[PDB]
Amino acid sequence: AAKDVKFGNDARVKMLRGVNVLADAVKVTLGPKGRNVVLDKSFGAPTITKDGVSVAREIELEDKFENMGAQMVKEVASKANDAAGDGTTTATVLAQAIITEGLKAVAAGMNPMDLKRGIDKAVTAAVEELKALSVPCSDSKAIAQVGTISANSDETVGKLIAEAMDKVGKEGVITVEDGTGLQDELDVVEGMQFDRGYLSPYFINKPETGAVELESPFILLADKKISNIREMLPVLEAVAKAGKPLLIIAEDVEGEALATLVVNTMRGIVKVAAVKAPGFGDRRKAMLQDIATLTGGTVISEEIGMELEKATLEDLGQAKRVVINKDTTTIIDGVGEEAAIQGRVAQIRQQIEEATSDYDREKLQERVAKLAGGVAVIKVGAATEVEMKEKKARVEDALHATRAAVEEGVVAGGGVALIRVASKLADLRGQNEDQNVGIKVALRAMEAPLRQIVLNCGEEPSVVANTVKGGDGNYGYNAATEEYGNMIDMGILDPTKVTRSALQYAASVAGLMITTECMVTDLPK
Amino acid sequence: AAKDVKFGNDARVKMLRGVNVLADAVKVTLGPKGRNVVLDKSFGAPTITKDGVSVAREIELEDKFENMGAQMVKEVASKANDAAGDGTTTATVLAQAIITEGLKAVAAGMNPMDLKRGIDKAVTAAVEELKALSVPCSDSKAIAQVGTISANSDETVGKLIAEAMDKVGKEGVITVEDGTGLQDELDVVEGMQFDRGYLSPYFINKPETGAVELESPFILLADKKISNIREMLPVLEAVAKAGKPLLIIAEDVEGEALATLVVNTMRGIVKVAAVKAPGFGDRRKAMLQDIATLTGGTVISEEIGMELEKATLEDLGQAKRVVINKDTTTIIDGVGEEAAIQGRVAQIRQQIEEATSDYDREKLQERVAKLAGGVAVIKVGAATEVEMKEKKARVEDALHATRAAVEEGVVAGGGVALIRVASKLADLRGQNEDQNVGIKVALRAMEAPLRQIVLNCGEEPSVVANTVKGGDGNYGYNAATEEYGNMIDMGILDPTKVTRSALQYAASVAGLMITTECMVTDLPK
Amino acid sequence: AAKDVKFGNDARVKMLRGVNVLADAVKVTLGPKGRNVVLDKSFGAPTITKDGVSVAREIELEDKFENMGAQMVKEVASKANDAAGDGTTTATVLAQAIITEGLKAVAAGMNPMDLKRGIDKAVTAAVEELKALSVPCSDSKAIAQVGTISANSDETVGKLIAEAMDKVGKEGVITVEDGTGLQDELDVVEGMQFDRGYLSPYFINKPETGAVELESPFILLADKKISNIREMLPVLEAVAKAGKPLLIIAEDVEGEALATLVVNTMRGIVKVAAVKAPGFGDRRKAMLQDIATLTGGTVISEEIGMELEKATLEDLGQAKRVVINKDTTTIIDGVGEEAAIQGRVAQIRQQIEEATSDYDREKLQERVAKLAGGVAVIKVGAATEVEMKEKKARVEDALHATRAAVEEGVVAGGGVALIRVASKLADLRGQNEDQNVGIKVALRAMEAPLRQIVLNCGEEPSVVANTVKGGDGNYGYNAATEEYGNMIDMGILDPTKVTRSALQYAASVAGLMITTECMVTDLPK
Repeated sequence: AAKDVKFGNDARVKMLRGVNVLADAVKVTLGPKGRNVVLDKSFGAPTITKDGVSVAREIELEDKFENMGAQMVKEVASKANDAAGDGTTTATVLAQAIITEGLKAVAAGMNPMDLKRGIDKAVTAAVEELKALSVPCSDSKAIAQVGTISANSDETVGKLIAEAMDKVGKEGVITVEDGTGLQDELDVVEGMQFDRGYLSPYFINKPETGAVELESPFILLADKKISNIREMLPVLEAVAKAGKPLLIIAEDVEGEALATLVVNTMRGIVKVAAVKAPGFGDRRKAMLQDIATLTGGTVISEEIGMELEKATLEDLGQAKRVVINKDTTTIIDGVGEEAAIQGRVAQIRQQIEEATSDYDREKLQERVAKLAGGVAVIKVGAATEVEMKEKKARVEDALHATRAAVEEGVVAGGGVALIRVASKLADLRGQNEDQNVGIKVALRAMEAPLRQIVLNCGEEPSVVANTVKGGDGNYGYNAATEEYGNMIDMGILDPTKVTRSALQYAASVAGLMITTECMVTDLPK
Repeated sequence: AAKDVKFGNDARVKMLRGVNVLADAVKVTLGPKGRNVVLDKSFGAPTITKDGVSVAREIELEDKFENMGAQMVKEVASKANDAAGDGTTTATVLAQAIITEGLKAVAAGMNPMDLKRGIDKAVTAAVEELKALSVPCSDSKAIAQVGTISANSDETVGKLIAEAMDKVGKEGVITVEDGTGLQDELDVVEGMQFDRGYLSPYFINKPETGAVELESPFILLADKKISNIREMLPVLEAVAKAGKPLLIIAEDVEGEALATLVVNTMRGIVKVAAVKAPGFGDRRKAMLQDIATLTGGTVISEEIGMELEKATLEDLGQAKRVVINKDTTTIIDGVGEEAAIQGRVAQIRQQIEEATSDYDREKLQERVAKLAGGVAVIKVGAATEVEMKEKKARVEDALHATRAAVEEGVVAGGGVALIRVASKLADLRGQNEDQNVGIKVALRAMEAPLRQIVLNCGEEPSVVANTVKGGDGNYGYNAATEEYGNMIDMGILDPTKVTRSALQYAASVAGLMITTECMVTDLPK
Repeated sequence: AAKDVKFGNDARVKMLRGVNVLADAVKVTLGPKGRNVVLDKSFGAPTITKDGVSVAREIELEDKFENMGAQMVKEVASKANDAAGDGTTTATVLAQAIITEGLKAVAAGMNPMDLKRGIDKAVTAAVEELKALSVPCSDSKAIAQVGTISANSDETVGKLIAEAMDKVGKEGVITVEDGTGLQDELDVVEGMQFDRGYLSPYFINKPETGAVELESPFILLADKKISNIREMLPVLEAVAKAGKPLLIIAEDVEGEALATLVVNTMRGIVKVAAVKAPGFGDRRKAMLQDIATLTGGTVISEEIGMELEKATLEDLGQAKRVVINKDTTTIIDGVGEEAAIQGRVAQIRQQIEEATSDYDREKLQERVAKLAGGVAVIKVGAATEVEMKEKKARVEDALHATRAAVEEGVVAGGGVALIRVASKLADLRGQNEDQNVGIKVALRAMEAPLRQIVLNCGEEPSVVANTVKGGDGNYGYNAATEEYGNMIDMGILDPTKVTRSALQYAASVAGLMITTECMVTDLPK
């Protein structure tokens, strides 16, 4: 259709206004004295939340240009939460800060490209300074402390996570499930996890987590692409009876076929969910088999001349529970016989011997680790269905936090790590004055989080920022107690990874917007 | 319906405004310091791109006359990218330049026809001057260098392309595919390629490339036109089962029949794609047979009295992969027996002997070259599905660039070749003063690309243009390093063919618009 | 009345717009390729002029805030012309440049006060650099060259001015008058000149020069302030008859009395003009007497008990011609007896002996220099009343130019001195970044004059500016011949004083505007 095209300054102010609505809406929730945001609902009572992510999801503006602005930072900011399980709100306020000043410099006639180079240079320096400030979290004692802090001071959760990582390693698969009732349970079972999300939402039956959860599902492994859903009918009908959900793991499930699955499972007849097979090329055919052996299923490939129409329930794999993400699938408690699974592991370990390469070797180790490592299952305690669901949430979060802390350590939270890191780059310079401004723009932005946190407390940002900068190390401002001291000792910290991702992702979208000269959108007509 | 008819000056200003929106939106991306353009989407997050072609595709104006202006240059500009795999954006800014000044001359009362003659004379002169400036790219050493520069300094790609051309000649068929995983692979298989694109989009299952890609497809060769899709049913049902895609190569597939194919393959039942048989007349019946032998299929012609209803899967040809373009079809790895294929080649080679003509001789050689030459298949390396897809893209582009460089050489990029070439035509004259103005209009326009590139860098076009014109040879301005020197040595160049096509195509649509006196479009009602 | 009060940014944009109308209207006349500006008249034919000063005088804007903007630079810019007889237009374009960028920096959030300090620092540096660049003009050979260049290459004028300065010194009083017909005449007569302008316009009878010119006037010297014009009547009636103009030199002439004088001389009855007595305190009573002796008049002071009512024509002084300026009064050819005048000089020279101070000594020398020095009278040649009036104008201008050149030398005109001077201050720095921006703002502005001159020629400013900056010394661009070379040798120069004043006055009003936060004006109601 006819488009409305905006340029330079007009385009920029629109974007600015868009992110201002987004950021302004979200940042009110930042910090321990964060405010409530009321999100309306089509039917029922409004939602009252302090969850910056929930607010961000609801933001859509009427002005198409302003909306594009909001949707852009809204998008990369979410990339942060995906990478470290936290930081979107931070990334959002950081973005507003860089963009606001960056755009001012542009309007003042400064070179957009040089401004961007400066911001980027400052960010790289800052990330290094961040690694230096970072404190390790390698032993279970630390792992537990961090988990406890994440679970809102619940030593139980901290303990659980530490025990779980002790069982499968701090890089091992760990899942959480509702408990059988009062008292937690930690079990390691035959399972696996690969990087492939649902082939479309709709399959999502747990919107709170935006996840697909199947119970006692069959598993169809097909080494091919599915176009004509007719091929499936005979098998789907079989799965229809037996009343069990079905997970389709194919090379791919195309539009129409996928549409059929969504519609039909949505009508109660047959519950299905599909995801692409892990990896590509040859390591794909191999992994598809691993899952088969792990779940006791039979891979159905055209090469050998097998057909889907002739596939029976006996060809299907099986597991007690599968969980599908926006980009992850995890199979829990596969039926596969330990004899076959363990034997399969043996075959792969010889491959590693006969391995005439390091790459081919690393890939084989990855597979055994999956097949042999299993899956740690944390079953959250209870005493009333409500508390049980609430604790399960804290555990899930504490888990993501701990996982990140184990990868890159921790740093002073409350936004002081960022302001501390910037205070050290006071002499960072670029190749020209525009680049210098860019650097100052970024460093100045790194104070946004703290300042916002302080503003929410009803205090004076300039003063607290001034004082935190005055000290060094992990000396900061505890927004909760409204007292200064060592942020780590006071137990106020963020995984170095979350702060890093928030900053890099913010700096990314900000740099893109600052170097945008034209916007195209449909005419409001 | 009732039309709105505009004339002379009114019609012209409308067109000018239309191309100004187009060009202005697209040219911001030009050069190494090109800016981002944000393209909105109906669902999801906006697209942020620096790809002039992507932006152009989205441009459609509300004012019908202004829109016709945009669609016109938008159309011939794309012809450039088709001819040399690059240059649309350049063509677009060149068109804005010629049109803007050309229209000024017209409003000043100058003769449109003489202005056009002058522009054309200047362009012809410029293209010759361009050939002179051109440096050859005939040996694999050069082929590799160019490919490397196109792949963004990836010697790997350069090497691959050079090896591929060494295998099938620099005028041979070369295709790229996803690899089996880490490490590239170059294979020559039985294949062929003819000049016939898809019989309609929709078949397109790879919009990124606007191509049709079928895997392990059957191939129906029918020496006739298909009207009643009923004739097909028996065969389509057969292809329906077996679950394999089908490529229809007929004399033509008419409206309704074609419609049916699109609808049904879009519903998952049977994947089809059709294209016209190569060539016309008698050399058509021959080529249709070559494909048959190459793919082990049987041509179905009415002449011999064969019927489509009685055609079985066994009559169908077969290949591992076929790729259809906007105007090209390439068959990869045909099943045809080497005994039959090679024997077929023998028959055609005797034809060349018994050839009582040069034309008839050239046509026969073309056929054997296709049948005997095969197809070089480059399988892009890997290590993660993402990097693999990204490298595959660079290879595909590098390939188009190298192919063009092999045909006509290279010249100083960054827009300096054009400005250099124009600096030499300072004395070019026409038959009258109007024609002289036309010549100056074109020469002046040839500076648009460089000037724009410089403007995007935040520098002064007048000065850089002035300096580049002051020197000679391939002395220019490296927009990346923002330093002067030899453009070729600094490795900043464009295939002479891309610069030539960009200019000729721009000059074409510009000449047409300058000589337009009336515009007709539907009433906005 | 009720006021309309504007603040910060709103106030600033208004001012900017106001000076933009002013500067934009005036700068089109700058340089040898200056354009014409058409100024309308209430009755008659429009005025077509290339005189930046004439255009400036006519500029008054409808929007009160925008108007205040224009009136401010319009005001200090004229101060330049007053100080060096030239430079208002330059000062105006310089002001637009500094203000435009200065305001941008402010909107970008930079400190107005620091920006102002930087501009000022750069200007001080630039004025010193200007003195260095300056070439002396001390001997009559130079004096003549400069005058010739100012008179538009008329060696005659140059010769005249040189002869005149040789007669009374280069710091002596020189006046120009219409000639007796063909062939110039240079004569030195008894006369004097002091720093006191007309007590109000209206007296002005030569608007072209904004001057008051009386022929064979009487001169009333009254050492008192005149309130009741009644005191005058007896004397005015006496001057009424005799039909001679009258110059009133009193301590002051108050409103009503002054009003009466304007009205009555405007009705044809008695021509009068009044100005304040020179100096103040005691040196005032002395100087008043000098004028008396020089003009053969009697000072009328109340101290001695004299009354104005009892003053007769015999008490009045007399001279052949007096010329009154906006702030200068010069008496030409006083009737005073040489015996009395020369004797008076003797008395003052003994004062210098008995002088017990350097100050008191300097003041006494000043007086004798006036009394003893006399006044050089240049009577412009002729051959037709028209040419005579036109030459008289060139002489008057050439005179002002030469006078200034004799005081501070000359520098490369065509705007190159300013751009040259700035090219040397590339490393000038302040105390903080804001101050540095200020310095760059000023240096950048110093290019405005040249750039504008080049733009009027239809050339590319960026290029010519780039080239002039590339060289050194007085190497510049001759806008007339449109060729580079030594500006002084090519005879294109400006008195160092004019360039200095233009820059300092521009920088002054610009600094004031940049540091303005509130504007108050009457409501348009």
